[PDB]
This record gives sequence, structure tokens and C-alpha cells, in this order.
Amino acid sequence: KETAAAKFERQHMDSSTSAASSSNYCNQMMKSRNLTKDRCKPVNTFVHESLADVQAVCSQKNVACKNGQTNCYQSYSTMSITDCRETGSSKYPNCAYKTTQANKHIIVACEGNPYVPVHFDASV
Ligand SMILES: Nc1ncnc2c1ncn2[C@@H]1O[C@H](COP(=O)(O)N[C@@H](Cc2ccccc2)C(=O)O)[C@@H](O)[C@H]1O
Ligand SMILES: [Cl-]
Repeated sequence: KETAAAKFERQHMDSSTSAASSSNYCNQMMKSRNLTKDRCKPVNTFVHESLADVQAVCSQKNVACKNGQTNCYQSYSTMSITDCRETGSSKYPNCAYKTTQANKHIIVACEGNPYVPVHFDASV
């Protein structure tokens, strides 16, 4: 029902803020992106850059993906990201997350035409 590209934007793009403002960011954002619907998604990263800047990573440093495919790309620049990780006491359907704001390089896998991110591989 959802393209891979659209799922990437839903799970990983938050161009509306420049950083997580509070320790409640992940709690709110995981819910509003439907990442707590059926189960609590344990770990998820949001990127606080323009979509154009993130899509441009598909023309930057080509690297292998964790799965061994070679359509992964590392951002040349660091980007503003938020890492969201469920707490050890979190239990569905009251999913709870720790927020960690950082500036890091992102690694995404790209596919399709237009050649855009379809997977978030890691931050470094
Ligand atoms: N080279 C490839 N090209 C095309 N798609 C691929 C490739 N590698 C993995 N995917 C797939 O893209 C989907 C979206 O992933 P995400 O939900 O964005 N990332 C996982 C993290 C992850 C990191 C490494 C490996 C797996 C998971 C996550 O957010 O929890 C996942 O279901 C992957 O199987
Ligand atoms: Cl992978």
C-alpha cells in the first residue's frame, strides 16, 4: 500500500524541527508516525534535514549495506538526527522511548527512479 520511498519518509524524515527539543520527542514522534500501532518499534532514527539534502545522499559516498548489497550511501556531511530507543521497562501498548539528539553521518540504501532512500542503514 506504501512505496518503500514513502515508508522511509514516514519512518525517518522530520524536516519540521532542527533538533529534538525535549526528552519527550521520541514518545510523541514514534506514535504519530504509526511506529507504535501493533507493537513498539524498538529502535528508530529521525533526520532533521530537508528532504532534498537527504535524497542527495544517494549521490555521495557509496558503501556496502549491512545486508551486503552495495546500494548504500554515507552522507559526506554530518546531519541533525534523533535516535529513539525503547526503554527497558517499555511495554506495548504504553510504548516509552529515550531521545538522543546528535549530529552524525547517515547511511541509507537507495533504489528506484527517482533514485531516493528506501532504507535507513545506520548513523556513524
Ligand atoms: N540495500 C538495501 N536496499 C533496499 N532496501 C533494503 C536494503 N537493506 C535493507 N533494506 C530494507 O529496507 C527496509 C526499511 O528499513 P528501515 O526500517 O529503514 N531500517 C531498519 C534498520 C535496519 C538496518 C539494517 C538492516 C535492516 C534494518 C529500521 O528503521 O528499524 C527494511 O525492511 C530492510 O529490509
Ligand atoms: Cl542492509
